[PDB]
Amino acid sequence: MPYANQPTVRITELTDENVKFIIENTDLAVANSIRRVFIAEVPIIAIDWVQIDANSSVLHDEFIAHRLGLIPLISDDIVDKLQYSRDCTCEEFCPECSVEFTLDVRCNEDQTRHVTSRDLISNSPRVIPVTSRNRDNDPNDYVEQDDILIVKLRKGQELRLRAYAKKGFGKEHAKWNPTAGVAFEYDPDNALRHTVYPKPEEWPKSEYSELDEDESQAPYDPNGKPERFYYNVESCGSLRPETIVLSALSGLKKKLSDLQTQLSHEIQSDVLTIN
Amino acid sequence: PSNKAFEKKFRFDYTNERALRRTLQEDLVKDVLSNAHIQNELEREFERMREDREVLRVIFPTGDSKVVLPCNLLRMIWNAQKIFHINPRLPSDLHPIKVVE
Amino acid sequence: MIIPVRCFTCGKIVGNKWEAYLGLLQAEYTEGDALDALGLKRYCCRRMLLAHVDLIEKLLNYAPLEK
Amino acid sequence: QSLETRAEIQELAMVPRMIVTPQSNRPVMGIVQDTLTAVRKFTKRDVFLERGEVMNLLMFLSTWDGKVPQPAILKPRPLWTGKQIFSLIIPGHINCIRTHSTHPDDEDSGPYKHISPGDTKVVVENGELIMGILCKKSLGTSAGSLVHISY
Amino acid sequence: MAGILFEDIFDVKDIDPEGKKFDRVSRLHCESESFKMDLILDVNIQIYPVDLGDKFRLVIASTLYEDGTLDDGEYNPTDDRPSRADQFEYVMYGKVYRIEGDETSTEAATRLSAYVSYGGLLMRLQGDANNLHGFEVDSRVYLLMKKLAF
Amino acid sequence: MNAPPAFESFLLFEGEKKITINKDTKVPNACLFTINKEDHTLGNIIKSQLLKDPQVLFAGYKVPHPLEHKIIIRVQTTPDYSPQEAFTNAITDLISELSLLEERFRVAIKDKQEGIE
Ligand SMILES: [Zn+2]
Ligand SMILES: [Zn+2]
Repeated sequence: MPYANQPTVRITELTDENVKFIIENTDLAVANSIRRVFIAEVPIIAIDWVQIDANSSVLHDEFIAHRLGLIPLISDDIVDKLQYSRDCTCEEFCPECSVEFTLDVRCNEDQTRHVTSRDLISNSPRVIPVTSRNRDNDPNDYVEQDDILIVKLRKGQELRLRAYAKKGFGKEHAKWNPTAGVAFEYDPDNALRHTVYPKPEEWPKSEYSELDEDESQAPYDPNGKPERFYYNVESCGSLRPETIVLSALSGLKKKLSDLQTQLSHEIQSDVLTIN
Repeated sequence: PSNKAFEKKFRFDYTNERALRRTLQEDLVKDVLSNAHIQNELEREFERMREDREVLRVIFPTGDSKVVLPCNLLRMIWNAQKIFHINPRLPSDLHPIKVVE
Repeated sequence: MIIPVRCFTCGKIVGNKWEAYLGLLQAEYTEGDALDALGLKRYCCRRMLLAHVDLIEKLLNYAPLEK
Repeated sequence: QSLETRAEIQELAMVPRMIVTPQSNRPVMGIVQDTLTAVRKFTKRDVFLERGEVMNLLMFLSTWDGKVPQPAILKPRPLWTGKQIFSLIIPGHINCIRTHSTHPDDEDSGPYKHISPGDTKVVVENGELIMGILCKKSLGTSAGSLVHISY
Repeated sequence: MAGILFEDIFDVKDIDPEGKKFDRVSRLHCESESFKMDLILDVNIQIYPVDLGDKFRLVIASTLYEDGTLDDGEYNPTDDRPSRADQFEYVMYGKVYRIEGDETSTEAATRLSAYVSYGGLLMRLQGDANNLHGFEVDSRVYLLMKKLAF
Repeated sequence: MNAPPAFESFLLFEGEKKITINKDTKVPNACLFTINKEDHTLGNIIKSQLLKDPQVLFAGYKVPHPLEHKIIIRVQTTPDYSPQEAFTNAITDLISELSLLEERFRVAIKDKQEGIE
């Protein structure tokens, strides 16, 4: 339609972790809905079935199962071709809808052993390993760098289990969050008066509020509308930041186009003559 | 309070003070100013009001006007005025005897 | 009982930063600087680690991990 | 466990009939807590709403007429005052002056100080809130609250 | 153009009486150039920054389209009829709820005061030759402020 | 265990339609859409695209209850244009802005940034 503006983007900054950008000339409802997709709708792989062969550790089993689900997983190369479990024709699991992990550790040593993310092995090809320590010429590598201490073991304890990771999205459980956090900010100088400051001098100025380097603090304009939203998406590490954004928009496109097909389905099946 | 004040606010005068009497407020009632019977019946009404005022002073010696009663007649008059679109500056259209009976 | 994978409030993974922290405190008495080097910016992620108590260490010491 | 006791309950002890208690002919139940604070804050006549939010509030209302009211400010841009949207919520056309006794003004001699409307005192007419701010004395378990008159 | 009930250019005596105030509303105290009328009016100071010392032109009408009823109003953005008092800078819609004047003795009906309510924002006007246009019923009044003169 | 299975928050049931349209009994050219298993994310944005259109007289949505996944969208248009077509255009236009946003973001990434992969 003629009244659609088609927005604008600017990437301010990009790292292996963060992606920080500005969206301009669009609606808040778009900005807010797109921020919500970054959390909930972007799909990923995380452990979903844990089968415990032997567990002599001082942590109870369901605790091991909890810590273990929550650990992060690379998915970028494979999260797309993977299908959803319920949709897949197979009974239980298969190579085509899930990937398998195996963990086997025993404390035969006199010193306390730690159980870590590297000790967890993918029966699936090393296309989808755990996040830490793989093709890592990584300056983030410090001391142990176990990514997670699944448990500690004293001389005699042992741990054997199987796990099946599956594709799903954050609306269903928090283990599937593809974000470390999501900053969102709009109209930093409070031109539009969406908040009303009592004694405005008592508030600090963000890094976006510099435009009024002065201390005049918030010049008013009532003919304005919300424009130019600032973002900073931050990667949990399990999916690189730009891929989070591109997959979010596509998923949102997929969800919208589908609602259009059902709305079409109303005009095709049960001919739209009710109203 | 004040017997004189009660008399002033409640009594329907007939001597008609030169204030467009009979044609101010009321409409055709200027035509029933010559009625003897209507004068005696309202004068009878005012006679009941002095006697009621006397009994009511015996019932509530303390002098409180707050009593529990049904309907709330005053709010109803307001509901009545508001709906029929009654303009209080426009002249009346009501016969006093219709009211008393 | 051992530091949780991912901070409650937001999600930033945090168990990985525990072993690193005991090393920094041994080196320096700068809890401010220690938390900073680990990258724990915002304080929700910071309370997580700053307020943890590693009970596991006393717990492991019983001889019978066998029952 | 039968239609017979279900009939008896529906007619005698059903909640909506239990509003005004025969103990002291007043509301047993009124608008309480946050909503009560939120009503005061909403009815202050410095509150203005733009087309987008008014429609959403209209949307949450049940027995809405279906017609959208004309905003109390036409230009430069349409705005509805808070009293105006509260006034769709009042059923039919009940009436009551006062029924505020809010801290406001100058008890005993301020209203006589010519009625510079002072906005404090609440007046509703023909089912529309004309002026004032709603509080526990207007909305609460009061003898003359909006809620009592509505019943 | 709408039929005109009242029309005059007013000058502002004060913008903050007693001082109790609020914010995003201001109470004007005014005086008419015909000096036979007085006025009090609340205005949205946030979007229409008025100031003391300058004469503002105000008009009041009960209609917009030609000279007839229209209070059915879903204000309806789609109307394009140039009947509108649209060249005016500030417009408010409301009803008149109360009117007052000496009404007891001989003649009485001396001058007149009218009370109006624009959605909770109040107005008070005093007059005499404006008696044909005042009510304590009938909604549909529009308050137009324009030009702010020179 | 009186808690519902988490998938039910978003998974469509085989005995329920994705969208339903019912006519208003009060005023003409109004319509009521029921969207099942879809929260504020879809609803808030479709409300805004409808408000963006200049021929929409009224647009709004309400999610009747937190615990029940369902939203309703009511729309009212001028006595000339049908509310269904406005809804069709509202998504299609929204599809167009988001596609252009995805295009513009991707090309923006195509800037000589060296950590794109
Ligand atoms: Zn399968
Ligand atoms: Zn955190």
